[PDB]
Amino acid sequence: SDAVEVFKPETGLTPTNRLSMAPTPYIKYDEHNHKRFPPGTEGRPFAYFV
Amino acid sequence: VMRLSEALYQTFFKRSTVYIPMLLVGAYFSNEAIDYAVDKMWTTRNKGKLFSDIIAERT
Amino acid sequence: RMHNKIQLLSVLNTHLVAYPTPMNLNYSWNGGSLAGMMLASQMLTGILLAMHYVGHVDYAFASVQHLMTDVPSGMILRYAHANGASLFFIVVYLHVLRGMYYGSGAQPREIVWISGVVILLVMIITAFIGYVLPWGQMSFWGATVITSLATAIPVVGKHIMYWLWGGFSVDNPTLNRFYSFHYTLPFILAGLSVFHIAALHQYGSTNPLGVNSQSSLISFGSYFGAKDLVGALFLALVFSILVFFYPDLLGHPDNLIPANPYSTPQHIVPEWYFLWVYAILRSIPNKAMGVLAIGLVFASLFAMPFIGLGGGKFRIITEWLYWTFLADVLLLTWLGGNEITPITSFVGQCCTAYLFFYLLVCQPLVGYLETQFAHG
Amino acid sequence: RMHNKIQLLSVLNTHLVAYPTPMNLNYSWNGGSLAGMMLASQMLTGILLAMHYVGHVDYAFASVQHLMTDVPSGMILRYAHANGASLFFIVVYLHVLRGMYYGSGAQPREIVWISGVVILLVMIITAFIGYVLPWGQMSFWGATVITSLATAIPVVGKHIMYWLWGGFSVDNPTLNRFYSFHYTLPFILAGLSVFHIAALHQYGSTNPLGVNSQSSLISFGSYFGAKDLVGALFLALVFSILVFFYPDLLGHPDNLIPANPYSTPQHIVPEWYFLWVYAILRSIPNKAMGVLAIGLVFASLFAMPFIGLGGGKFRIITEWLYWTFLADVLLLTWLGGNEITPITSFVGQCCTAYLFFYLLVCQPLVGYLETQFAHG
Amino acid sequence: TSLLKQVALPVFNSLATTYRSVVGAKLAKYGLRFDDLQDPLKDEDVAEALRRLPPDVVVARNCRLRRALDLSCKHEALPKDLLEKQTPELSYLQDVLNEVRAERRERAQLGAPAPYTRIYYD
Amino acid sequence: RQNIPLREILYQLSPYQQDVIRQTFTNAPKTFLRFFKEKGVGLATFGVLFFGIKGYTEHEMHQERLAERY
Amino acid sequence: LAWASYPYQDEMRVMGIKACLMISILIGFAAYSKRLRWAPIKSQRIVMDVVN
Amino acid sequence: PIGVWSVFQGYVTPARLPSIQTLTRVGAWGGVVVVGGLYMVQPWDWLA
Amino acid sequence: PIGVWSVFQGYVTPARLPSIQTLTRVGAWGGVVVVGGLYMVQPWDWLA
Ligand SMILES: CCCCCCCCCCCCCCCCCC(=O)OC[C@H](COP(=O)(O)O)OC(=O)CCCCCCCCCCCCCCCCC
Ligand SMILES: CCCCCCCCCCCCCCCCCC(=O)OC[C@H](COP(=O)(O)O)OC(=O)CCCCCCCCCCCCCCCCC
Ligand code: HEC
Ligand code: HEC
Ligand code: HEC
Ligand code: HEC
Ligand SMILES: COC1=C(OC)C(=O)C(C/C=C(\C)CC/C=C(/C)CC/C=C(\C)CC/C=C(\C)CCC=C(C)C)=C(C)C1=O
Ligand SMILES: COC1=C(OC)C(=O)C(C/C=C(\C)CC/C=C(/C)CC/C=C(\C)CC/C=C(\C)CCC=C(C)C)=C(C)C1=O
Ligand SMILES: COC1=C(OC)C(=O)C(C/C=C(\C)CC/C=C(/C)CC/C=C(\C)CC/C=C(\C)CCC=C(C)C)=C(C)C1=O
Ligand SMILES: COC1=C(OC)C(=O)C(C/C=C(\C)CC/C=C(\C)CC/C=C(\C)CC/C=C(/C)CCC=C(C)C)=C(C)C1=O
Repeated sequence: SDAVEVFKPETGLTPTNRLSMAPTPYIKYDEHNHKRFPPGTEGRPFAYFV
Repeated sequence: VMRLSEALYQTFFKRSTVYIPMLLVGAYFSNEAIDYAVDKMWTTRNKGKLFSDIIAERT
Repeated sequence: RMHNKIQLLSVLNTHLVAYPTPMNLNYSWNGGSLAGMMLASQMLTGILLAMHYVGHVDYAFASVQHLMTDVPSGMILRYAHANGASLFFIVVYLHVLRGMYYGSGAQPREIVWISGVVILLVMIITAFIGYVLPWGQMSFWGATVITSLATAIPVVGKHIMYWLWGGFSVDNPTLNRFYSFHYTLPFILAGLSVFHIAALHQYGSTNPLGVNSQSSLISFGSYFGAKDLVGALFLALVFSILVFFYPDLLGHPDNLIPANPYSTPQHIVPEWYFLWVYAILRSIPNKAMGVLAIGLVFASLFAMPFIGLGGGKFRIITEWLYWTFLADVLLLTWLGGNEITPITSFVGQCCTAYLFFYLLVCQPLVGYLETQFAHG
Repeated sequence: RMHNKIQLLSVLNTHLVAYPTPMNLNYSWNGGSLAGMMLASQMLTGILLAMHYVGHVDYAFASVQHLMTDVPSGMILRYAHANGASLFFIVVYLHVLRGMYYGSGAQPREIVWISGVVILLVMIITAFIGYVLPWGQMSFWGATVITSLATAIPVVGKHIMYWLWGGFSVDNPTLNRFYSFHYTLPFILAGLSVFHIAALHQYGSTNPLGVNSQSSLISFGSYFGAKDLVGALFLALVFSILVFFYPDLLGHPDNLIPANPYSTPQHIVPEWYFLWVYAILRSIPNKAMGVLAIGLVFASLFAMPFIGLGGGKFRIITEWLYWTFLADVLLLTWLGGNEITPITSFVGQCCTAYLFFYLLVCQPLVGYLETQFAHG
Repeated sequence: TSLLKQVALPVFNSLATTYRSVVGAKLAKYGLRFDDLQDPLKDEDVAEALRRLPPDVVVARNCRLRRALDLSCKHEALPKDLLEKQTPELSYLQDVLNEVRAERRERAQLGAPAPYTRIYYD
Repeated sequence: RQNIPLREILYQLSPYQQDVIRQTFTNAPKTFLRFFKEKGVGLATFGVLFFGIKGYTEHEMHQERLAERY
Repeated sequence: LAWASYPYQDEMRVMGIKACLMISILIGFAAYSKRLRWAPIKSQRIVMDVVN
Repeated sequence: PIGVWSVFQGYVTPARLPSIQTLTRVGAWGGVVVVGGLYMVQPWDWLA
Repeated sequence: PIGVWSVFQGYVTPARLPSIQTLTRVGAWGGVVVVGGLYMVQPWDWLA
């Protein structure tokens, strides 16, 4: 189904509409409390050992 | 960065029925180590004042 | 509505005023409200009693006597609390027999039956350890005989026994801990009763016809308040007769003797509501097998919603078999107050065998035959 | 899906596992779980202590000593009970001060505040009658001084005093009835706590921002279980320090003397958590006026959700006056432990007047001015 | 009272402007407005005024509250470029709420109640 | 369960793709200073009132004890 | 006489040392498990059209 | 809020207050409490 | 009609019964309670 008839968005180049039509792969999280690992880091987490 | 090993994961972590007895033996040894450290520190600090020190002194 | 604006009034209205109840319930559906009234009466009388009772040896008997003769209204309080246990057990037993007759534990009311069986076990433990508290001969020797039955479990026997006693025999630590356990257990009884009533309200009650009654439901708070009040007044009449005219009829005269650990009475029997289990235990000539049979009775009680087929009338074979079961249980109650004799041992063994036969063979198999006859 | 099949799983899942909670709650929202844990700790250690305590004036102190020395783990249980009462009062007082700071009693949470004030009154009575049970000098003489406040009521004062005592003085019937009431009132506290918590779950908690939080809610069980565990461990550290290193720090040395009705101590003082009420009573040189002032304090606490305007950080004048109120109640706590003196009488009178001024004048009027400043 | 109440209003206005300056400095770090500090659960007139609003105004109010609650969880404030753009005193609710309260005051003089109640859950 | 109209994009990272307590050492002095900056006025007015009234009361009590001497 | 008032002071202090050590280690472990669970929320990214 | 906010918002008017007949009939419950207390305690020489 | 009624009607087939792997995974909980009891009691070198 079409998103205009189902989600019924507002029209315009708003910040939410830009990510809705084309999401970016360069997602920035907040890093004030936790610094992320490098993306694609594999392996079973060390937190189980802790 | 630091990451738990896969071969060590498949043995002691994937099933709870293997994880729990390992947890109990680790708990036993942790209690033994804490008991040893506390008792050694207390007996070293208060040497010559306990009753056993007087009894071993009278031998 | 005024009850729609305060959440306390909404719950009370929903579960006590406007709760839809079948309109054809007879007077054998008043067992539960009577049991709740007896629980509340026991709690009130006991909390009043505990203000004059001292839970120590060499003071317990004298404190009960001071309660009886010197506390204003103390004799009424003691006799009410003593006979209220008997009336509580009468009402709860008739409630259980109603549920046995109508098949009340079946789907979807299995949780109601299971919580009832748990309540019954807690009631038994509460009544026993409360019977120890006056510290007479019957109290001491019944507590001795029952608690020294943990020497049937292999290896871990007398360890559990001595940990229960707080020593090597029933003494002051046993009485002192029995006071605390007995004070505490009725609040667990009240909480389990609230949970038990809340489990029934999910699906509502059965009816004497044994059919679906969703088409004919009426409000609880108007129609079944006065109907419960009538039965409560009958129970109050019996209670007043027992307190004021025959206060020591249901008891034992040996419990008016102070406890002597070096002299035992001739006949050691419990209160009447424990007598059927005592007869089951005393009939089997092995302690571990007697404890196993006592545990098996309650296990078969727990398994009843999942093995029991067959209800009240229109299921007539199981209906007739219910009366043999009732006679068997009453016979076991009579046998527990007698002495050990080869004929009484044989009759008690036959009664225990028939009790297990009815609970485990008649209820599934005869019920399945009735279903195959009626709807096959 | 599995919790959809049983009622008890569904209620527990809804109110403990998947209950929505504001994501910005800080560590000031841990006082309720800590208070519940301290109530459970008090109930467990009290049930365990009741198996060795004897409620008689000839054996109470001696059984306390025997439990201290001869019962295995009895010293841990006795110190845990006596200091867990103080930690219970610390956690509850900080919980109430959180509610006073944020104005959490306002609409639609008037029932939560009112049930809280009821809980606090029951808690005060429970601790006061529990302190009499060791039957020391403070235990006897504080019960004598406080229950003698009933004679401030004219005509029927001495009759109520003698009815509560069971005689012409504080003696053995007082101790026995206090033991029964003290065993009983914690279960009423548990019921009141269940009702109090179920009242809050109707609308949810408030947040530190003081705004509507329905757009940002997360599950209680996954997130706030660990956050409550952290605070429980910080409380367990303080509990361990108080039990093992400073066990008589928050006590009084005179309660280790046996009770003597013919020689009073020089400085009769309560436990620290009743010292502000005692300072309010001692500051006024009239017994009836002091009792009335205490009753008016608790009436002002009941009337907080209907006269109180003004909340958290963004309402800055009442936020500044909160710290003056906190300094006033701690000054009342300090003044109760000191002897009667003209300057302490004057300072206690001024501190009581400021407490009334803050409760009845600042909270309505200054709250209304700041609502007109912010939204007029 | 009328002789001193003529000039008691500029002192009220000065205190109100100082109060709004301080609180709006506190509010702007969370991205909030003065009208966002009103709870439909706390007041039934605010609940009535909020359903008289167009949907985009309600969507904006919910977005601002969500951003502020996220900031409160993270123990953060807005960055400087967002913080310089904040308008804490731009009203969206005061006209509608004033009309609602005037209607309720008008109904009360004739003995009539308000045609709404509190928000009741469960 | 209380439908809320809202327009947003939300992103969340796995808790095994970031660190747990390493930033806690960096932010600890800043959080200490921020806490005292936010609660400085209330704690100060509490301390001033409590310790000033207590000190005045204790001083006048000592003067009262000295006045009873011979 | 000081021994007579507190006959188990040495045993109480040894148990208190063990308890304080154990609870102090458990506080760090519980803080670790609290921060691990709350990490997807403390680092989430919300983007909306509101500027104000 | 409902207690003092309603007085300050002007929602408590004479037309919204209960009538004097309502206050008379509600306040008649005070004699019921007095006679209930006298029935409970029976502290009288009133029977003569 | 949960229990013996399910097996009288023929609703308990060889299918809908737990597998051998399911019973082994459930049966592996037998060692956990044994180890937990031995951890709680600690009867060291008590095996005859
Ligand atoms: C809503 C109503 C709120 C009412 C607020 C009431 C007060 C609440 C907070 C009270 C703070 C605790 C004070 C207790 C001692 C007062 C003693 C007193 O005034 O008399 C002096 C009293 C008698 O002095 P004298 O009669 O003048 O010679 O001295 C004592 O009895 C010794 C005082 C020992 C003080 C110990 C202080 C540290 C104890 C542990 C602190 C724990 C803090 C929180 C940690 C846990 C967090 C969960
Ligand atoms: C005669 C008997 C002698 C007894 C001697 C011992 C008395 C008690 C020990 C000395 C106490 C004095 C210093 C106390 C410092 C405590 C810390 C503190 O205040 O910081 C909180 C607080 C900390 O704020 P935060 O760090 O933001 O929490 O500090 C302040 O805000 C400053 C407080 C200053 C106000 C109190 C000043 C002393 C009052 C004396 C008044 C005397 C009146 C004389 C009138 C009669 C004259 C004829
Ligand atoms: C404040 C709340 C509080 C609660 C809740 C509470 N107690 Fe206590 N209890 C006390 C206090 C205070 C004392 C006096 C301790 C002391 O100074 O020795 C005490 C003492 C006792 C004593 C006398 C033994 C002794 O050490 O003096 C008994 C018995 C007792 N409590 C039983 C119970 C029981 C049973 C419960 C719950 C079912 C309970 N308590 C709950 C406060 C409380
Ligand atoms: C072993 C079984 C059992 C015991 C013991 C038991 N209940 Fe019942 N109770 C039931 C069952 C089954 C029902 C449902 C009966 C029906 O609806 O056909 C029931 C129904 C009730 C009802 C609804 C009215 C009625 O009597 O049908 C009440 C009230 C009630 N129980 C209270 C109690 C209380 C209070 C106690 C004990 C203190 C108690 N029950 C003990 C099994 C039990
Ligand atoms: C299911 C039964 C039952 C319940 C519920 C019950 N009791 Fe009793 N309790 C007994 C029996 C039986 C006795 C023995 C009475 C006797 O023979 O004198 C007893 C004895 C006592 C005694 C000893 C004094 C005496 O006269 O025997 C006290 C005190 C007491 N109970 C308190 C309580 C309290 C307190 C509660 C509830 C909070 C309670 N009981 C609830 C059965 C019960
Ligand atoms: C006089 C006030 C008062 C007392 C005393 C009180 N409460 Fe609270 N409590 C509140 C209020 C108000 C709230 C709602 C605060 C909020 O959510 O912002 C609350 C909230 C709670 C919460 C939810 C989270 C929290 O900590 O705020 C719990 C749990 C709780 N109370 C339990 C208890 C227990 C257990 C006791 C005592 C045995 C108790 N309360 C005593 C007033 C009180
Ligand atoms: C003359 O002799 C006899 C008695 O005597 C007067 C009796 O009564 C009984 C009746 C007792 C029976 C059938 C057994 C009672 C049931 C149990 C489980 C035994 C009681 C167990 C105790 C006291 C263990 C300690 C536990 C306590 C106090 C409470 C536990 C706490 C909780 C569950 C929360 C019989 C048969 C008897 O021949
Ligand atoms: C967001 O807000 C909320 C919290 O805050 C963060 C909470 O923490 C909790 C969880 C509440 C807790 C831990 C408080 C404990 C609750 C109560 C009602 C305390 C009283 C209960 C007692 C003392 C139980 C003890 C009695 C028993 C077991 C009965 C006796 C029977 C036996 C001994 C067998 C909830 C639901 C919550 O929504
Ligand atoms: C060392 O000692 C002392 C205490 O102790 C630790 C005290 O606290 C206090 C002072 C405490 C005050 C003023 C606050 C607490 C006040 C009261 C009145 C406590 C309430 C208790 C009462 C009235 C006793 C009556 C008991 C009843 C009614 C039982 C409850 C049962 C039912 C309602 C059914 C003092 C002076 C004291 O020197
Ligand atoms: C099949 O249809 C049904 C019936 O059959 C017609 C019933 O009978 C009942 C249940 C009957 C009830 C609940 C009333 C009986 C009373 C009970 C269980 C409790 C007895 C309590 C009394 C007499 C008063 C107690 C007083 C106090 C003050 C204790 C409370 C304590 C505090 C507030 C602190 C139900 C639900 C039903 O569906």
